[PDB]
Amino acid sequence: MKYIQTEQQIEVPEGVTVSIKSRIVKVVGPRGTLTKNLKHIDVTFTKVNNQLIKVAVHNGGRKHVAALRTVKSLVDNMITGVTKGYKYKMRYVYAHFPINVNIVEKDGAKFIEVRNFLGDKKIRNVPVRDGVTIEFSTNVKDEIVLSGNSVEDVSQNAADLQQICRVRNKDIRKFLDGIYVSHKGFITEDL
Amino acid sequence: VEPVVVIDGKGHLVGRLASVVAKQLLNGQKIVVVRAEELNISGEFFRNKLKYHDFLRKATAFNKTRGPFHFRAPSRIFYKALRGMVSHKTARGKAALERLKVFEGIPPPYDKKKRVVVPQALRVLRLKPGRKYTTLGKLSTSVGWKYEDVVAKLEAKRKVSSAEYYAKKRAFTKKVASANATAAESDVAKQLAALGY
Amino acid sequence: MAHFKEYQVIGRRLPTESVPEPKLFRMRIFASNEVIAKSRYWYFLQKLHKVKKASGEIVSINQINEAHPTKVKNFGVWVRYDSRSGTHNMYKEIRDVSRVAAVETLYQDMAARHRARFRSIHILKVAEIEKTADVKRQYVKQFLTKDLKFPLPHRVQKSTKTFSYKRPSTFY
Amino acid sequence: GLRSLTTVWAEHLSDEVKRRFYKNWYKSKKKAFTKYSAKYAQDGAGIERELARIKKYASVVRVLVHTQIRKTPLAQKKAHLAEIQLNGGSISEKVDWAREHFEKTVAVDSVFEQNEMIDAIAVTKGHGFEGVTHRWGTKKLPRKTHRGLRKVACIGAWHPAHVMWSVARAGQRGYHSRTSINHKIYRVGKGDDE
Amino acid sequence: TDSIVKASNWRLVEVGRVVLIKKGQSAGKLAAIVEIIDQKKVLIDGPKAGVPRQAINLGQVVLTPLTFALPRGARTATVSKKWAAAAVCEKWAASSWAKKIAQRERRAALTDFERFQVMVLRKQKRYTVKKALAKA
RNA sequence: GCCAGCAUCAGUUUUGGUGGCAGGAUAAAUCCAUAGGAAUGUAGCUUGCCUCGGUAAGUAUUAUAGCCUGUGG
RNA sequence: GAACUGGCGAUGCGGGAUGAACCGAACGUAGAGUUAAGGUGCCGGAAUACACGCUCAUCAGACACCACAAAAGGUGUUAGU
RNA sequence: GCAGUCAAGCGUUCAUAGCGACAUUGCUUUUUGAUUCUUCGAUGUCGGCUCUUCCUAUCAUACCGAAGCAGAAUUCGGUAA
RNA sequence: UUUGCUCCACACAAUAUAGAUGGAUACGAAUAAGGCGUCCUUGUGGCGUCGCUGAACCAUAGCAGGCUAGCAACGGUGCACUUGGCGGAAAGGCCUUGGGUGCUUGCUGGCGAAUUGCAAUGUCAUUUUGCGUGGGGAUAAAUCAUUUGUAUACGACUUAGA
Repeated sequence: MKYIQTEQQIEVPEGVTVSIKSRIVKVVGPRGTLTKNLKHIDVTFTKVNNQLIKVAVHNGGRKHVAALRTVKSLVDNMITGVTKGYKYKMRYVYAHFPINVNIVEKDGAKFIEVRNFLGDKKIRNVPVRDGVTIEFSTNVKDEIVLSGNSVEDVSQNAADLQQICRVRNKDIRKFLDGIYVSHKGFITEDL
Repeated sequence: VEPVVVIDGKGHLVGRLASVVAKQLLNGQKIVVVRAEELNISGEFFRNKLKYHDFLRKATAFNKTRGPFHFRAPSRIFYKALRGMVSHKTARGKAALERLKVFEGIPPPYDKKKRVVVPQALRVLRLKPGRKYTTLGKLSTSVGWKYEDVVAKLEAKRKVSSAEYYAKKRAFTKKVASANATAAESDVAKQLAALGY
Repeated sequence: MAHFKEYQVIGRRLPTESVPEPKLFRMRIFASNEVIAKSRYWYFLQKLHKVKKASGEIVSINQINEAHPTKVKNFGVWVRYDSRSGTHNMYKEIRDVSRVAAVETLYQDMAARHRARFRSIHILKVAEIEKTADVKRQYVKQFLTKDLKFPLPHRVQKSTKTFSYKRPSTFY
Repeated sequence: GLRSLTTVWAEHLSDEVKRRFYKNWYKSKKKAFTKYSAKYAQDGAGIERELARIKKYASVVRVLVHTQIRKTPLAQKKAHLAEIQLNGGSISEKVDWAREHFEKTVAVDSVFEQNEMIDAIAVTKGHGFEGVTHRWGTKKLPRKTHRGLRKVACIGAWHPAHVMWSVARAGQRGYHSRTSINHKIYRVGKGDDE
Repeated sequence: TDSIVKASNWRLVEVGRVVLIKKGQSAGKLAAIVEIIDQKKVLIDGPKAGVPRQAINLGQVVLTPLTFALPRGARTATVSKKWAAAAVCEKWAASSWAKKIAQRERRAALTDFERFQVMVLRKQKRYTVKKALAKA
């Protein structure tokens, strides 16, 4: 209907300070910093006090207005990992062949290496992105964990990890083998 | 309104910037679009490449040659669509097409020299914000234009061998300001701003 | 249609030796001229009564003005567009200064959203709302708020010449 | 695209190459390369002039080369003057390597090895105006037919009412470049050596 | 360590905001947006500046940086009062804006003899300014 | 004879300004008096936060802003 | 294949790109002016006029005769009951 | 000829994994009819041979969804000429 | 083969002008943002300010810009010498020193302009070529014919030849 003006409030936690000119954002904090571009979007960010920021949209058509409640959540998800940090646990799974995952380094590089997947002689190699670290958690049989600041390199690095292990030409349902994103959380415990 | 006219395509709209320069033309207005690789268009990048896609299949059967030549080269392109709007196949045509040059990136006999814009044909005033748009830059690449990176180097350059033209034209004009208030309260300068000036 | 003028048209049903003093029918009209009007008139009576441009006659045809034009009012309006198919009723609301926009603006709106024309719309009734809140559709209620304010972003300026020297701007 | 901006030849010229720049060697006064030869008197200032001139600009060096033609059995005498792209590091190194090698020889083994994989290029053996049947691979028509076997029947359809580019017709076979590749190398020979 | 978020310094349309007009009668004249009908429509008024009370289109009017206190609705006498209290026009002709306008009406109102003077005087000036552009 | 320039007129048009009048609800309004009215309620006041108070939150009919609705001129 | 009339054939002219027949309008040779039907980003004479809305189409859409598309579906968006 | 929409039923059980009655909306011009506009001062009638090229309503090959896909084998479907 | 040719000059003839008639007057990036000045921790920093169209800015007075005299200034700008640099994307241009010398409307003068007869573009640009005087420079190929066969219908190709 062409809403006249929207707003939300990005709650700034302490630590952290989020400079913004144009629609470049810069998440400075305890765990590191994070930056992002939004030139594509059209919103007016407005300081009220260190603790608070009001990201508006004047005269928005309905599709413009959903892009206002995402922005917020985008600027929150650079605050969050910058303080509490993200941790994307992955469990392996297998009816028979034991999946063996390792980390090599060829030229720099940081490759997850993923072997003997359904007793393939293949090797699957995921490129570990920057920001993010890979732990093979003891105490937990089988649990690769990806742990960064961002969310929106982690959940991907993981996602790829999960998606390089797709079964071909079988019925999904019998062959449930693969690596999967069971856990999602933060570096800091309690919260 | 001048003998020549150096437009800088950037932030343009083939399409519109398109005309104006064909119109002009037919009215004796030697023009010289530059830069271009940074043209622009309505529509999400994808298309257009779809759009492009065709004016490509359209051939000549029986001899792929002698048929509709699909240039790539931002330049050429702009051109074309310019053109289309200038009746060539006559003389007045042609006598038109000459008047117009075109390059992607500001070479020399122009990097000098000033350039201008064409408001009525600026993205940034035609469109409405939110609508996706293009960049003949990509486009040309993508349908094969060997040279976009060789321009995009000679750009990094001259965006300087400019600036440093600048921070020098500007520390000048400024003294002329701190040596232009000593003499003006002068007598000459009060009568003046009565007539104006 | 064009630009309108409210109109008061007070027809009859021609007098007879039989029924002298034949009851007088008022109708507020939203038309272009007194030729319209006397037209737009008879069309509606040949739907409620048994008369026509013949068995009739138009007594008066008085332009009416807004009282407070100046005065920004909130016109609810009711409307019977036909469609392509059946016919539908409506209750649109239109914030405007006087009747004679409330009907103009409306017709443009009933055009754009529903592809109707002047042909196919009956403006059943128009009614200055007195109090807010009786106002019920968000695209008005948007504007009846505490000390209202907004910018006019991306200001584009309008030039005559062909060329220009600056490369603009859209500050405001 | 590349654009050649320099040519810096040597002081001396072997007379093989000179002869390339003539159609009539015997009738000429044989002037080629005597005012450029001067230019090399001037230390050679006018000469670092161009080599420094390359260094300054230019993304791509190419050595000019020619063949020892008369050191071989052929009846030629006129050498083949080619262009060579260098492939070392830095622009200055590349012109610097050349500067050292003006009028200097370069034997296969600076270039080729055992067990490399080379790409050879030639104008293919020419044959003349060859029939469609052999130039193309087209089937011979049957013994029966009038007016001639060795043809394509339908040259093309009713419409697209023009003989198409993509049919088969008699003309030049052979004498084409052709860049066939992967021509393992089996031996690096040395004259030299009984 | 504090946030800092540039600003984004716009001129609002609201009760008061005062507007040069550019079309059309008014043109070149200051008015006060009183009510505010919708996004593009507003009810304008400027008794002091020779301007009627009118529902205009927020394209045909331009937002000045000035504004003032004005209550909602208020009729033409009441606007005229708030007007010399804040004293509108005296802030307006103080800006560069109104001066640039009054400068150019002046240049348009120049006479063939005056235009000859301004070249004589500019010649005076070039000289003296070219002066210190040499010593300093 | 050939080619034009201006002037004042004719015929046909075209493009502007500017005033005098006649209508309309003897325009409607605004403006002045005279009655009713409300809230997106200004001031005062009261209550609770809160950096010595301004946010709110009420209340409330012109008061240290004005607004609407009618009668009369 | 019939009815009423108007066309074309026997008819150019401006317009529908183009086309007997549709829309304008029917012709001596020329000069001014006004329009019709159509139009006014550029081919092209004429507003990249003004005003309010709807629409983003990884096969958008674009104007009577006319050179096509339906049933049926869509938490794509807009008004509605 | 090739496709849709609703869904009585089939499919152990369950309308729609795969089918699908009674109904109904389409497309196509590789069937054949209908028509008689072009050609009767002639456009060389069938089929095979030969040889380009185009269409996609995809048999195979590439990559994926779906299954009444456990594997093997097979069915429906996508982007694809 | 008629003492040709090349470069810079100027003289005269021509021959054109898709069209000089003061000056194409140089940041870059974003436009839901930037410019310009200024302070500072040199940062997406603070403070001030401008736009709201080049209607700007530069040049611009002298017989189509004449001959002349001074005053104030040590500047402006033409023309030709030369020091040193920058630039190759089509560089074919841009800046800068040190002079040689004009004109100076920065302020003040004095002569001349008429009859081009009341307007008539009232001709001052820059294209390419040709013919001679005069200041430096240079001193060749190709084709046929003949010949070869890595070539070839013929032309073409490829070699050979004081």
